[PDB]
Amino acid sequence: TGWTAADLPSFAQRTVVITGANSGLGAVTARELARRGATVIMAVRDTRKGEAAARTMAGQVEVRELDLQDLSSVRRFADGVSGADVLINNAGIMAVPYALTVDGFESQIGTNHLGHFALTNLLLPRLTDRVVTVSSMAHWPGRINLEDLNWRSRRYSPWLAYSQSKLANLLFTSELQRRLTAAGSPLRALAAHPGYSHTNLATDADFGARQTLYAASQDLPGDSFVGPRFGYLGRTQPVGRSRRAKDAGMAAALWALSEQLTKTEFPL
Repeated sequence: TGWTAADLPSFAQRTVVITGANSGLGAVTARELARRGATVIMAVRDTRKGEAAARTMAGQVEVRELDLQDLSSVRRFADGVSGADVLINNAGIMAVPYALTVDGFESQIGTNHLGHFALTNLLLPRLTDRVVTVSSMAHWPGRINLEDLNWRSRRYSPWLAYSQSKLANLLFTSELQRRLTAAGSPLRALAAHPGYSHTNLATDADFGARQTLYAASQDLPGDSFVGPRFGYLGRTQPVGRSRRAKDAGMAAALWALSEQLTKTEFPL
C-alpha cells in the first residue's frame, strides 16, 4: 500500500521551520512532525490564531510571527532562527483579487514565491538538511512574465496569477538545487504538492500534508517533486512537471529577477 504519515521516521532532536497560512495543510504537517519528536517553529501572520491551535498539539509546536507580504518581517523572523534542519515553504494564498504587498509585489507572487525566496536565502547558512517548497497542479498553465512579474501593465487573472506563483515555486527549487550542487553543499531542495485541494476544481488536509511529509522525510534526489500519482489523487511518489518548469534558462533568469526584487542573494 502507499506511503502515509503513519510511516514517518523519527524527527527527535530535529528542528523544522514551517510557514503557515493558519490553514489545515500547514497545521497537519506541523502536527505529524511534532508527534514524531520534531521541534516545530510555525511562522504565521496571525500568531493569536496560531498559538490557540499549537498549544493543544502533541509534541513541540512553537508559534512565531512572520508576514511573507513584508520583507522587513521576513528578515526579522529569519534573524531569530539560530538554526534549523528542514525548512518547509508551505504558506500560500490562492486565486485572490488583485492586491499589492508592502513591497509593491502582486500578492500571490509576492507571498507564495518572493517572500519564500527571501526567507530561504536568509536561512540557508544555518540549515542542515533540506528545503521543501509546496507547489500545485496549477503550475501547469502558468508562465513566468519577466518583464511584468507583478501584473502592473497587464489585465489580472486570479488563477493565472496563482499559476505563475506555483510555477515559480518549481523553478525556484530547480535553480536552488543547481546552486547547492555547484557550491558543494549537502543540502537538498525538493518540492511537493497536495493534489486536488489547491486546484481550480480534516481529510483534505491529511491528504495534502502527506505529500509534503514524504518530501520532508524520505531519501530523495535533489530537485525531486513529490505528489499523488494521478495528480489530483493517487499514491505518494515522485511525479512529473510541466515543460516550462523544466526550462533551466528561465529558472536562472527568474532567480536573478527575484534577487533584485527582494534584495537577497544566494549566500553559499
